[PDB]
Amino acid sequence: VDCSEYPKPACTXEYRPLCGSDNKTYGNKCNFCNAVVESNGTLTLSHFGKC
Amino acid sequence: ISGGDAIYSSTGRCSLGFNVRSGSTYYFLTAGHCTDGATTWWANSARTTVLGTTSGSSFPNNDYGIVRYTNTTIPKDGTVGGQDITSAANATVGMAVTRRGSTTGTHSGSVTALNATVNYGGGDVVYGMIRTNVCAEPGDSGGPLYSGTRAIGLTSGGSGNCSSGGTTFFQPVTEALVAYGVSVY
Repeated sequence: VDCSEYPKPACTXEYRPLCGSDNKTYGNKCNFCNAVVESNGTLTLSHFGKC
Repeated sequence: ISGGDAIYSSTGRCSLGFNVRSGSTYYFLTAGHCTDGATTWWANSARTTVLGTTSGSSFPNNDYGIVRYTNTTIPKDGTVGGQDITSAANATVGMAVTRRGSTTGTHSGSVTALNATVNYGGGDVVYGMIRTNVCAEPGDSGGPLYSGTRAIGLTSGGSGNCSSGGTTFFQPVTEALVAYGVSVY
């Protein structure tokens, strides 16, 4: 997952979970990538699927 | 199964929009971004209860898709949860609406604008969208937007969340009904 094209003003949604380094399950890639941006690049991907 | 219930494709989970029909043929509407590249649809994560197969998909530009029921025994309620739906209508600014989704359940709000353009990126732009102040979260895609017994739209996307509040865009359902020659019941 690359969050280069972020942030995005909106996301579709569908549920395809990712697990962030904050132990939070992100609903989809767009949600995850917007959060990485919001964290100013500190949040990272832990693994695919729910935490 | 009814509007707002979970639906699974090979890729992920979305929500059923509305149960519709044409003659004696039953289908269900959902988001186009969910039907895009999906063939078979199941009622459970285990994929043991088949619903049907994708018959049409329109995304981006629009955001709607339709799935033909192949499962002959599953109840196909013309409702959203327990809310009966008897007709479809056009959204208006200031209209009080309600959304139901498989992740967040039922949330209400109002229509704040019409004909909005939403850019999901990568050339995925949708037009003519209904803007509202209703929240929605991943898994809620394709769920119904209704007002009383009237079907209004299909959940397409948004920002924010149900805790802090957010903005959600919906695809007018009237356009989908006409495109497929189907009707709610």
